[PDB]
Amino acid sequence: NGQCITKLYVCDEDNDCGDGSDEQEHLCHTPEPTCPPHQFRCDNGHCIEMGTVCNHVDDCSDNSDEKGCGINECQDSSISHCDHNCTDTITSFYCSCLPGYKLMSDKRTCVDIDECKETPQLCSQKCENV
Amino acid sequence: CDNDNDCGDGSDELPTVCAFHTCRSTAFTCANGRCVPYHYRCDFYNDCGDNSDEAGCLFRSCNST
Ligand SMILES: *[C@@H]1O[C@H](CO)[C@@H](O)[C@H](O)[C@H]1NC(C)=O
Ligand SMILES: *[C@@H]1O[C@H](CO)[C@@H](O)[C@H](O)[C@H]1NC(C)=O
Ligand SMILES: *[C@@H]1O[C@H](CO)[C@H](O)[C@H](O)[C@H]1NC(C)=O
Ligand SMILES: *[C@@H]1O[C@H](CO)[C@H](O)[C@H](O)[C@H]1NC(C)=O
Ligand SMILES: *[C@@H]1O[C@H](CO)[C@H](O)[C@H](O)[C@H]1NC(C)=O
Ligand SMILES: [Ca+2]
Ligand SMILES: [Ca+2]
Ligand SMILES: [Ca+2]
Ligand SMILES: [Ca+2]
Ligand SMILES: [Ca+2]
Repeated sequence: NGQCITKLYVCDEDNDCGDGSDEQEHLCHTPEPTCPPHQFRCDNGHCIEMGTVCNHVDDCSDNSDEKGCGINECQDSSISHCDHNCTDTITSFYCSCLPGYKLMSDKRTCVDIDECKETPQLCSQKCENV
Repeated sequence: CDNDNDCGDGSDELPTVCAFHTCRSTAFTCANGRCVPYHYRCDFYNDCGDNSDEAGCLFRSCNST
């Protein structure tokens, strides 16, 4: 819009520039990068054709492509000691908590969101966590 | 020498080829003659055969900070 704002203002969740150029999503946030949808991404920043992931040959620099293919972790309680729900993947698995709960860095434990503290605007007068 | 019967009837893993085998020294070494990168050790996956890669470790797995 033809305005100058201090660099700190450029991304702080406030429309200091009235056009809303400041706070633009492409400026303030970076989408997780991916690769063609016909492909696959290992842990390292590498992308390979998906058929290769289970070909018994190590593709990723960390050899993590072939590791998961043989295990249905949700059926194996030892690895999948998840608290609410588990889903298999051709490599590894993912774990998720019920609505109203959040997941912890072990990617298996679940904990209760204090919705009042995390989002006070939910209730117009008073909020109580359950 | 990955300790798998890849060549049909186990012909690739025979002692007369694998007997003196060793693997890149930075990788972990496992009781059954199989090697996985050291970080693989004790990550709840039995990447090596049986359980000797996981066996004996305390599974401390959370951000103590
Ligand atoms: C997730 O786990 C909870 C608790 O065990 C269960 O009530 C719910 O049905 C599960 N959902 C799915 C989709 O497996
Ligand atoms: C704990 O999490 C913070 C981010 O919340 C991270 O910066 C830190 O490296 C983590 N520490 C450990 C020991 O995992
Ligand atoms: C975009 O994501 C990368 C990691 O993939 C970095 O965290 C980077 O700091 C992000 N950039 C912005 C502007 O948030
Ligand atoms: C993943 O990222 C690539 C490179 O940016 C492409 O944009 C691709 O379309 C993306 N796919 C997904 C899943 O968003
Ligand atoms: C394997 O390790 C042994 C030690 O027992 C020797 O260093 C030998 O030269 C190694 N051979 C290779 C290159 O695997
Ligand atoms: Ca701003
Ligand atoms: Ca592969
Ligand atoms: Ca899996
Ligand atoms: Ca073999
Ligand atoms: Ca392991």
